[PDB]
Amino acid sequence: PKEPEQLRKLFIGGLSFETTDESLRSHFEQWGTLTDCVVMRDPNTKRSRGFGFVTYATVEEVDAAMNARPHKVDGRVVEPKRAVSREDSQRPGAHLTVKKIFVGGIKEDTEEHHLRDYFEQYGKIEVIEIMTDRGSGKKRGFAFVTFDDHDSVDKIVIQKYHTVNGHNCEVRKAL
Ligand SMILES: CC(=O)Nc1ccccc1O
Repeated sequence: PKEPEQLRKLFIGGLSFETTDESLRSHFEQWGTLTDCVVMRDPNTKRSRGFGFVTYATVEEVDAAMNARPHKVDGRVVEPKRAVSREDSQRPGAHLTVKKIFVGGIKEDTEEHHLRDYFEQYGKIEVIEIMTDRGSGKKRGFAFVTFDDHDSVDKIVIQKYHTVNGHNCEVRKAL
């Protein structure tokens, strides 16, 4: 069946105030079937709030849209982000826009190439830090991976599971 709708939505910030439901749809339909497309407006003035959202039919279409960034919509470069699927209890509905993940549960036998070979298919990697003990140099069993862009992290933390070097890993957004 269909992927959950929350995982098919893109919040689009930085809209031109002239962008409409129709012009936002004409732009983003280039990368897939849109089941929803709305510009947020003031309830009294109808003036744009400067953001909106689009819902694609599939997650692959969301990927296609994010891979086609930067998006210039009605003359303005906009800021698409996947919808918050797991929120911070203290900042409900806020996207924590970061480029770095914590990867835990990798034990002492996981090396840099294990992490790179796995995570490079989510995005362009800039830093891999396998954490070692300050006193002994022994591996501590966790790592940080820094990407060049936040959408890689968003794709990663949406997954229920990550298997790296045969280990079932815990992955979360970092700093
Ligand atoms: C807190 C936060 O930024 N959550 C989030 C955002 C995008 C995709 C998945 C997520 O869990």
